[PDB]
Amino acid sequence: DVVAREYTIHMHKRMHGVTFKKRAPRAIKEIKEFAYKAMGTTDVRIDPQLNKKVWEQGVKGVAYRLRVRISRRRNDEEGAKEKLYSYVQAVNVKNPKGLHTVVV
Amino acid sequence: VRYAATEIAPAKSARSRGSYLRVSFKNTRETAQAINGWKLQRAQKFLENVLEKKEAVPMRRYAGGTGRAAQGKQFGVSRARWPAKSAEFLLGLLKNAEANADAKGLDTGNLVVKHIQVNQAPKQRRRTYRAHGRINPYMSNPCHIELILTELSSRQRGARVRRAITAA
Amino acid sequence: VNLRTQKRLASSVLGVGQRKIWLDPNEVSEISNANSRQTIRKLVADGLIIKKPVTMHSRSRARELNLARRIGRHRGFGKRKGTADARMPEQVLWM
Amino acid sequence: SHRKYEAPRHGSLAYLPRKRAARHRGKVKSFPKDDAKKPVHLTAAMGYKAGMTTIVRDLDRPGAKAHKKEVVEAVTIIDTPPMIVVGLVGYIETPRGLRSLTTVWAEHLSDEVKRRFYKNWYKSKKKAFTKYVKKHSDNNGAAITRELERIKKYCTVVRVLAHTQIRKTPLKQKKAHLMEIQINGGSVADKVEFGHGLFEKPVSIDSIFEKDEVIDVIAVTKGHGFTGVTARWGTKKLPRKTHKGLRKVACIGAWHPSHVQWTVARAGQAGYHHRTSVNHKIYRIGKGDAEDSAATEVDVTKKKITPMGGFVRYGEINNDFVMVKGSVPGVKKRVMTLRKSMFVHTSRKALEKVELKWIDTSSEFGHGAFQTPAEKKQFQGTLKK
RNA sequence: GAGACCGAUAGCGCACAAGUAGAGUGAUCGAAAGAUGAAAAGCACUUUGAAAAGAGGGUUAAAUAGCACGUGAAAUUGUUGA
RNA sequence: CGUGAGCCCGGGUCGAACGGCCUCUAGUGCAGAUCUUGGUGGUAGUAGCAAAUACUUCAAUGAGAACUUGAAGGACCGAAG
RNA sequence: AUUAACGAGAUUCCCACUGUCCCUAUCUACUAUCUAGCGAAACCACAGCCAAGGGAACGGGCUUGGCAGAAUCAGCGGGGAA
Ligand SMILES: [Mg+2]
Ligand SMILES: [Mg+2]
Ligand SMILES: [Mg+2]
Ligand SMILES: [Mg+2]
Ligand SMILES: [Mg+2]
Ligand SMILES: [Mg+2]
Ligand SMILES: [Mg+2]
Ligand SMILES: [Mg+2]
Ligand SMILES: [Mg+2]
Ligand SMILES: [Mg+2]
Ligand SMILES: [Mg+2]
Ligand SMILES: [Mg+2]
Ligand SMILES: [Mg+2]
Ligand SMILES: [Mg+2]
Ligand SMILES: [Mg+2]
Ligand SMILES: [Mg+2]
Ligand SMILES: [Mg+2]
Ligand SMILES: [Mg+2]
Ligand SMILES: [Mg+2]
Ligand SMILES: [Mg+2]
Ligand SMILES: [Mg+2]
Ligand SMILES: [Mg+2]
Ligand SMILES: [Mg+2]
Ligand SMILES: [Mg+2]
Ligand SMILES: [Mg+2]
Repeated sequence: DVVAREYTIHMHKRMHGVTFKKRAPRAIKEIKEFAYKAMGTTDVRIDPQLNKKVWEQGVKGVAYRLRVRISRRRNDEEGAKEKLYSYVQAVNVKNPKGLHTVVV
Repeated sequence: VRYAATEIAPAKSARSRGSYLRVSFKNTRETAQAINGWKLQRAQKFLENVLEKKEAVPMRRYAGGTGRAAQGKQFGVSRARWPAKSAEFLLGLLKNAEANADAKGLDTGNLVVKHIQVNQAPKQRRRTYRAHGRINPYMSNPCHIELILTELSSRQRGARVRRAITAA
Repeated sequence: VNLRTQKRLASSVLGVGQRKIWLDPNEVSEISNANSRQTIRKLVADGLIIKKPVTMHSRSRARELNLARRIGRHRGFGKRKGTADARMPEQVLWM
Repeated sequence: SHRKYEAPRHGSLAYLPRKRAARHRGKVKSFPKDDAKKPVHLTAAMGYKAGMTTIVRDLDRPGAKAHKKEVVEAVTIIDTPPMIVVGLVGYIETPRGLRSLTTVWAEHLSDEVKRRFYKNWYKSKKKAFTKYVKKHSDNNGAAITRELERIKKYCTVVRVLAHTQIRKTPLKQKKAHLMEIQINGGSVADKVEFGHGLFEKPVSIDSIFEKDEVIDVIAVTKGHGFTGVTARWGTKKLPRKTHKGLRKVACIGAWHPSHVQWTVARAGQAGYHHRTSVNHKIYRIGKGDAEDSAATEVDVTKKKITPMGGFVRYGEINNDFVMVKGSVPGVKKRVMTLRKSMFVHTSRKALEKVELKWIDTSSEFGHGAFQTPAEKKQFQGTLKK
């Protein structure tokens, strides 16, 4: 069904040891992998603003924690119509520490 | 157009010829050998999973220096691969053959891939440039892929007579 | 659509490089029909094609250092790399 | 000499082939000689490596330099929850070796045992030993009685089927490690009644081993993967001018024999080998219920054996444990086999009666300086928390 | 005008848009390449495919002659059978 | 069938010429010559496709998009570029 | 014959310095590695387990023994008088 939740991704433990010039590209991949493990949808779109947030400090500097809003939606016509797709947005919070999972 | 079977009557079967396809012959021969003898629906689904790396084509004859996989345990081999280009061409032929069967009125649900072979095609010419000013060939290995869908002595005689009489 | 010739035409009309040309992403269908320079400059007046401002290169940090140099700051032996004759020739001093 | 300057061989020929062990649980290749005068007793046990720590004790060795001085020495902590006995195996002696004649299983086997018999326990029907329990029930268990009579009359070696309680350890594994332990001791009749009475009854490490016993520890060493010649065999590194690689053996054989020999160092697998480390003295057999497991008669602090912040990558210890001197093969969380010594000890060091003086409980996650949270609070005063 | 000549790796380098294409600064060097069918009658139309094509269907004495075209060996390869 | 080089017949494909016997004639018999020309293998789906720092998100086009296009972000050349 | 200055010239010693070494260990990037696509070449009598004997006097084949169980992946540099 359609459900939206706010998530905190402890991105620091996913980027541990990752080669520089690959950290920011892998952060996009790990967000897609994170969205799949949460909402069970293989089709994950990422908001362009969240792309800016990940790429904010260059390719090596990625935030230790990211507060995102994963919203599982319904595919209308494109491709497999009955499928569900997940849309990940960015939560504009300056204190991503100390938050739990919140259903929106 | 003549197929290698010539014993399958083209009245209760479906065919798709396929010719001069620029896909690896070695990869397509191994992909077709897995499909050989399967149900049409199973074979179509199997090739769909190969495209998504869900299940793998076992490499048996042309498997020198390749790598192992755990998805080769289904066929009992150690070496397996996922020839996406070969499986994508074969899906076009299976779809074409199934289309012909439907036009002829054949029952699609009980079709079986009974004959499928892959023959080599005339190679294509390209060059590669090596050290010290040498030039070597850079050859493609295309193929043709045809496919058919179906669903006493006197003493012995005297002994036999005695045997019948004596036996109860 | 392909708009490589649109940024080339817009760059020449506006007098700047192709890196400073902005074509509206929501109007690419109508921009793609701008095959002539007269049509390109019509879009500029309409507002679909916009010249981006130059990237800022501020100098005040250099000005602050020069002002501090005037009052004697950042002048010690640890900030001198050339010889005294290179920093102030005696030929000029005598002159 | 045709070998200009000669040196001893690199490596041991007695540990080949240096390949991955065919097992993950250490195997008791041989059990002690089974004197028939001593009372019946088990000879082996299984625990899990928790980690290492250091102790201080007063040495006692007349004639040594440190005859009555304090020595700092490392020990290994093995977590040993009590084992359950679930079976009895009889062995007969044949001109082809020892042969397992029959096996007797007690009823009511726990799921920890039953998981050892599946690879996909989660989706199975768990039918293991479902039809077997009828042997204990039907005919007043006459089927089991016949098998017990067979073991007494025929078999000359009796073993129990052991069972770990991995659910009591801080490991994500739910499969229990099953084992055969030989009942060394009296007559064959005594061994069967000893093993039969032990069915489904937990056996603590306290009974098997004593405080000052010298034991052997059997485990699979730490794996290193595919490693080169210098790491596997410790050969001399080649000069830095070498063209095609430095960490290699230069001559891998003469012209004749025209073969690469088995005695020449080659790259391959290192670690994950089965090893039997012998002559390890026990220092303490702690209790899982006591709140002062690390407390001695000199250091009277009521502190447990778990260091501050827990053992690194293992967890806490809430069961019985064995403190063994020195290091042992394997890694943390690895199941390890403890076996009684097969030798006779006459050295003063082996016969030495140890008495601990202090046990370190500072954190191993860093340069920990405090042995208990209470001591940390008095030294540091009050914080912002 | 002829031949006890050669017959497409032969006979002139050239049976063909051959001293051509191509190589070399240049002097010069210099190939490969013949054959559907009596007649294009060179596959209308339907269907699957994005398309190349495939399957039906039709031309022909023959497509086991489809312009990759007289016959179609071997090396080498695929399927089936033993 | 013949000791043999070879000859003959049956079955399949093919479509325009061919053979025996007696003499005459020769550019007349191949396993090799690092033989000549053309074609084809194993090796082998192998070696490999690793210098010049680096790409990511959305949308459109399209049967199909890492290397098409627009927007956004991140970078490089750094005026002897 | 001797020579100040000069020398990517040859040689010896001393100071400093350092993984050259005692004696190795560890880290990073790109490969190697696995996958999708693409895809060669050298070489090739036939092939590919040894010991001894004899032999053109150092055998993969012979003789007498030892033995010997499908198919494979990553390394390796003894042999193939490669
Ligand atoms: Mg690392
Ligand atoms: Mg390889
Ligand atoms: Mg090999
Ligand atoms: Mg060149
Ligand atoms: Mg002057
Ligand atoms: Mg020597
Ligand atoms: Mg060198
Ligand atoms: Mg004909
Ligand atoms: Mg014909
Ligand atoms: Mg032909
Ligand atoms: Mg043939
Ligand atoms: Mg004719
Ligand atoms: Mg001749
Ligand atoms: Mg000839
Ligand atoms: Mg020949
Ligand atoms: Mg030759
Ligand atoms: Mg490769
Ligand atoms: Mg390279
Ligand atoms: Mg200049
Ligand atoms: Mg030999
Ligand atoms: Mg030889
Ligand atoms: Mg002989
Ligand atoms: Mg022999
Ligand atoms: Mg060699
Ligand atoms: Mg090598």
